[PDB]
Amino acid sequence: LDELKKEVSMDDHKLSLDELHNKYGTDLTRGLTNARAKEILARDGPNSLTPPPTTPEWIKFCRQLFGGFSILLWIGAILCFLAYGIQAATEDEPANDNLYLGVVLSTVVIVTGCFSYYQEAKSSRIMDSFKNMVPQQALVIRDGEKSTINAEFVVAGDLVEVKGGDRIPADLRIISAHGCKVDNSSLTGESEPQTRSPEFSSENPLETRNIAFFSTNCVEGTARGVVVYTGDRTVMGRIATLASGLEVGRTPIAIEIEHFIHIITGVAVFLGVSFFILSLILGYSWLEAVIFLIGIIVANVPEGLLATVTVCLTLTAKRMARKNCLVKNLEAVETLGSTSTICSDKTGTLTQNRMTVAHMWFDNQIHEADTTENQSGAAFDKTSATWSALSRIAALCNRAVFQAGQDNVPILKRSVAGDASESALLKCIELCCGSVQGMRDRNPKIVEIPFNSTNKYQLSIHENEKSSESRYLLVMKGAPERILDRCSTILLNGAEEPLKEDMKEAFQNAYLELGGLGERVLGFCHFALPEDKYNEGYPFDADEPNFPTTDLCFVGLMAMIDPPRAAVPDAVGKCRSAGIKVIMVTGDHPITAKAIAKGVGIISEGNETIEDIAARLNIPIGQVNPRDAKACVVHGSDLKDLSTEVLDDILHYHTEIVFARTSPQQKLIIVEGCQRQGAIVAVTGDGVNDSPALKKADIGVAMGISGSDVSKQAADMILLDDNFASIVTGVEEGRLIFDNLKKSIAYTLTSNIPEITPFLVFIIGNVPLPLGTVTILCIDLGTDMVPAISLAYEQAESDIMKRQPRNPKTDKLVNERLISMAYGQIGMIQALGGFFSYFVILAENGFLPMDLIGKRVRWDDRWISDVEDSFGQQWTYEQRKIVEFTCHTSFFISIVVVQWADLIICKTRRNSIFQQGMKNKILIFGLFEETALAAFLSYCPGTDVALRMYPLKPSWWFCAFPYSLIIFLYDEMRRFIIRRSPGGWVEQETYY
Amino acid sequence: FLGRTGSSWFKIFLFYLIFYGCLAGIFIGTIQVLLLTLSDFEPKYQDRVAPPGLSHAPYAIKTEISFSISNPKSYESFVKSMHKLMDLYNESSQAGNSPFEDCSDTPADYIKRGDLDDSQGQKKACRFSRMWLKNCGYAEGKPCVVAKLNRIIGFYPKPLKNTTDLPEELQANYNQYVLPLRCAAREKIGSIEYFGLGGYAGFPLQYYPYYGKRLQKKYLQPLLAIQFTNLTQNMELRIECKVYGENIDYSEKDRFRGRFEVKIEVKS
Amino acid sequence: EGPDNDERFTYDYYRLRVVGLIVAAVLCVIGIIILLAGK
Ligand SMILES: *[C@@H]1O[C@H](CO)[C@@H](O[C@@H]2O[C@H](CO)[C@@H](O)[C@H](O)[C@H]2NC(C)=O)[C@H](O)[C@H]1NC(C)=O
Ligand SMILES: CC(C)CCC[C@@H](C)[C@H]1CC[C@H]2[C@@H]3CC=C4C[C@@H](O)CC[C@]4(C)[C@H]3CC[C@]12C
Ligand SMILES: *[C@@H]1O[C@H](CO)[C@@H](O)[C@H](O)[C@H]1NC(C)=O
Ligand SMILES: [K+]
Ligand SMILES: [K+]
Ligand SMILES: [K+]
Ligand SMILES: [Mg+2]
Repeated sequence: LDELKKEVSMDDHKLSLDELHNKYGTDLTRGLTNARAKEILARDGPNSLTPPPTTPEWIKFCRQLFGGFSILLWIGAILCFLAYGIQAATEDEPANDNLYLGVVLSTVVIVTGCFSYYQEAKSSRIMDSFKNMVPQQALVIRDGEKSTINAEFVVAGDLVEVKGGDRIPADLRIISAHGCKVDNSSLTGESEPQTRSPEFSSENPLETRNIAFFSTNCVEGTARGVVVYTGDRTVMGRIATLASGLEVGRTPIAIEIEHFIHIITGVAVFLGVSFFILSLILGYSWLEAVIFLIGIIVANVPEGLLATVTVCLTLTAKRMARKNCLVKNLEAVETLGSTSTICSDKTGTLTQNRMTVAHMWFDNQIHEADTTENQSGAAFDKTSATWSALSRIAALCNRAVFQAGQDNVPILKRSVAGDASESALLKCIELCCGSVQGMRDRNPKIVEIPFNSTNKYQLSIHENEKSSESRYLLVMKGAPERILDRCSTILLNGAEEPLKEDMKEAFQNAYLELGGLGERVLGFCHFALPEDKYNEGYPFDADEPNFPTTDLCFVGLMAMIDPPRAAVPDAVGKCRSAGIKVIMVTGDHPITAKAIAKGVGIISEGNETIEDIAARLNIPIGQVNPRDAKACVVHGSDLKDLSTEVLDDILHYHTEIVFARTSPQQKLIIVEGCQRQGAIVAVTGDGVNDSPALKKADIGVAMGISGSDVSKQAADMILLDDNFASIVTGVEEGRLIFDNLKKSIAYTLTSNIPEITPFLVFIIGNVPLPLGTVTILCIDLGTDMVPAISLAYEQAESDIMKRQPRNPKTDKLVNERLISMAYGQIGMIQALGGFFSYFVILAENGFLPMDLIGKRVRWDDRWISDVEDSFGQQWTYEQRKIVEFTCHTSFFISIVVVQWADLIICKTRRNSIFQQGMKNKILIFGLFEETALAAFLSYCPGTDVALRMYPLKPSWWFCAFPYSLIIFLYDEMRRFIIRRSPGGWVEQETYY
Repeated sequence: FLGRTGSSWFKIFLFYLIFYGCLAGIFIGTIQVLLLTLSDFEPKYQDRVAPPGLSHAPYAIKTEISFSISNPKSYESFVKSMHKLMDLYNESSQAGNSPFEDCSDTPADYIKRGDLDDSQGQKKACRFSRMWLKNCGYAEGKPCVVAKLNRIIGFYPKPLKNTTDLPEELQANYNQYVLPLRCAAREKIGSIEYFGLGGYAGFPLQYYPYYGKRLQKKYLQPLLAIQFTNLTQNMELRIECKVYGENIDYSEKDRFRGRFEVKIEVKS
Repeated sequence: EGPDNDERFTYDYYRLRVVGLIVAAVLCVIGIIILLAGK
């Protein structure tokens, strides 16, 4: 469906003005007819973007209600109601049992529904943001008159007029323009104004001057144009549909969740029907055979686990909110840790998006300015007399000003009225020479020639601040070679000297080096005009050169660039150390893209592209082995003619990739390419040109301050302070939570075995029921909850940023090793501890273990009110039941007691508790509150009715203690073996 | 295979064999020590049997004995369990001075046979003749329910003292040596007849205290026959047989705690 | 005692409940103290 949209666009900028009117039945001068326009409206449809059809909130909640655990818990709840129906018809039971348990279990489903629903969020208003970019109204020429109309009434063919300030209402062919410049950052991510004129100037419609696009705005001047495209059919309208339309798909974490649900659902139905048949073979009535099956359901399903996962995720998201990193979708907490490839935009993402002075050439010397926001580098020079002369031209020969009331904010962060280059210089001098306004006051400007297309320089004449002169100074700036052709002397260290070919070559050397660094270079020169030739009343004509513009004194060169964010280089290094591949994907030109790639460490030192080899070796590119080149820089124009199979090859064959001058669809393609190789990919961006890429990414991350509204709609995460270092933190947090979820799952699962085994031994042994169904929910929805959560606060056991990204095909959240440990080893020890306490309560009340085998027939029989114990005593029904429920209560408490050790052992997968320590305060809180809850449940009056929880005698609490200890030792000995021998036996068998 | 190789399937089996073996061994160890802390003659706790239950011979379908006089196979169910209990009180079973003893034919005081020790052989129980149970194939029309007080080691059932008022106001009040039993319904359409030891409507105190199965196998607890020769028919009659005493208490939940709930119907 | 051995069939479930609930509360307070050592 969207594959058409993934392709580059075809256009009609190539036609003549006249020819283009033919194509749309239109007038160049008079415009459309009110009748012809309205006709074309009903023909094509509105100049509007239609939001995609969404799955309503109803179906989204209900789709969770039938997911593995919920299904079994439905089978449970219904089978409770079935058993209650069978009772209500046959023997009139005054009991509430199966009714109330069926009510309880269906609530569990509903509440678990909310948790998984909360986790599976999709806050998407992509198409809304795009709709905000179409103006409310447009100015059209119709029947030879200009009128404002509802912009939706705009049709292909009519004459539209735009001016500085207004949004381009539809895709236009420029037929007429006067000083019109436009902001194409929507298409390119670059905001430097682009001229618009009627003349075709590139075969590429996205690069030619005679097209202006919807989703962009006119910055200055005036233009008239013919509407070529409307609504959905516009260039960016298509991007809108692409971005809004892309299928979200399942996250790594979600895939993991579903995976263990199958494993546990698997073992549940296995044992479920395995013991349903095993009962009827042993000759149990269909009245009973459901009650045991219900038990098995509740025994097998970890009722609180999915909710735990959600809360653990949430708590991790809160920590990140506290580091200015907002997470829109809970699952995106993890994905960053599973990331193997980052595709990153440059401008406004890796870079500050602000032309900043980078280097200066004066005194036959390259100096380097500090380009960082917070200015983290060092001073370069202050001392030289040349510097101050250069500094003066930079402040004086400059028309840029700071906007009113910025005094509060830092110099590099404040808004400037003026072009990027003049802003850069303004900020540069204001920084290292204080108030520029100061300098412009001390040296009042009398006449100036502003920068000309023709002149390629800008000059100014100023009253000299010196008392002893107070005379006229000429300052000028512009194209480095053009400034040079107007010089005779060079201000070296203070004193002027002749422009010898020696220094002229040294200039060219400095010029090519700076230009090579992808930086924009300007020349700077002044001339102290002779006193006797220029009166204090002398008149200067700007229009006709009233004064010499040759034989001036060259002072210096200055170079500038949109520099990296301070944290970016280190952040990239750190991502790479974690074995993440970092690709640049930008709409910017290749020279600039490449220079920043090197600057931030996308391209590491010494790595070369085929073109680098060819130039070094002075040989044709056809003659270079492409395998010799580990770095590549692909232009969008070239990418356009490559098949996906060829893109995959580019991806496979290079470690250091730069995709420059890419279109929005092209960024999506690169993302898809990476994904096709099986990699989990993150996108980082800030522009509307990032929206399809951010959408397709496994995790999209947007810039908070610099970011466009569109970009932040498409992302899963927002960096609210633009702190790129947060990506490193995010991957680290993502990694940590993945391990900690394993710990939490293991802990929650372990306690399943002591809930399963009593029901089996109930059948196989014909003994009294050791633990109730109600009792099981008191563990899973009660006591185990806070402990399971608290494992989310575990620190790393080792340097997680030192390991490779997980392989999502091999490294599962829940594997066989976890099941072997939780179900086969620890949980098994827990079952015995529970049983032991059961045998203790019964033996001490007179029923010795030997006499318990095959006693259930007589035990459960309501009408036998004289059951004989081992000592010969006789018990009523309710009497023995109170003992039995006391056994339930002590079994329950035994679980809590063995869950103490389990919590402590689940704390670490590798390290000792003696190594990791007990610095998790939430975990300790878990232990105390868990025990407080259990004690409360046992001893609070009325809980014997509501939950069948009876008071335990003090000695009863200590039954399981030796089992609790054995767990702690066993596991400590086992992990001792892991560490002592990384080889594999204990590792490949038990290492979660 | 499914998981691993042949070599690896063995190592996991050799593990889980040794592991579970050790676990079973430890579990067994803990049961041994538990048992070692317990007496052979007396359970550690007795507060859960505390006030004794009252149980009867007719096996109640749902605390109910409904049947037809004009039917043979309508009461043959209830006679089975009735015979089951009384079959145990046979005189051929009570043979010789070992281990049985002739005691007072009229209700007497407690008998202490020393302590809960093995310092003597089997403690000698009082004989009980089923012939003491006057009038009771059993009562084919208007039944003969047999009552029983639940055995508790070292329990001395103490009758209430005739200080103030009593339900069966002072009638045949053998104050010193009889634990009484009265059956009730207002709704008085029955005919109460009580058969026991020495003719009394109670349990004779000379069968107490019980010394336990280990120290008194073959011991016989006293019985009390109740016959309801009611001049009524074809309706549910809720009759509560209650025992009275200092050590005897009741519960709203435990409807067998020193009492009966019998739903007789002679639907003939 | 001899005939007056009623204590053998008695347990003070009332005190146990009082003590148990005291302990439950105290362990609950202790937990809050430890948890709130920094929020
Ligand atoms: C316990 O006592 C009853 C008394 O009725 C015994 O029943 C006897 O059974 C035989 C064979 O069926 C009859 O011929 C007799 O008429 C019954 N009564 C008597 C008084 O002998 C019953 O068999 C006894 N059971 C045991 C195990 O001793
Ligand atoms: C109540 C008692 C008698 C039932 C005991 C159940 C036993 C037999 C079960 C429960 C957990 C199970 C283990 C769980 C994990 C694995 C890893 C898997 O890759 C192969 C089988 C293996 C090694 C299982 C073998 C059998 C096992 C030990
Ligand atoms: C019980 O049987 C005896 C004869 O053995 C008889 O005298 C008496 O009437 C009977 N009692 C009742 C209540 O039927
Ligand atoms: K469970
Ligand atoms: K995404
Ligand atoms: K569990
Ligand atoms: Mg950008």
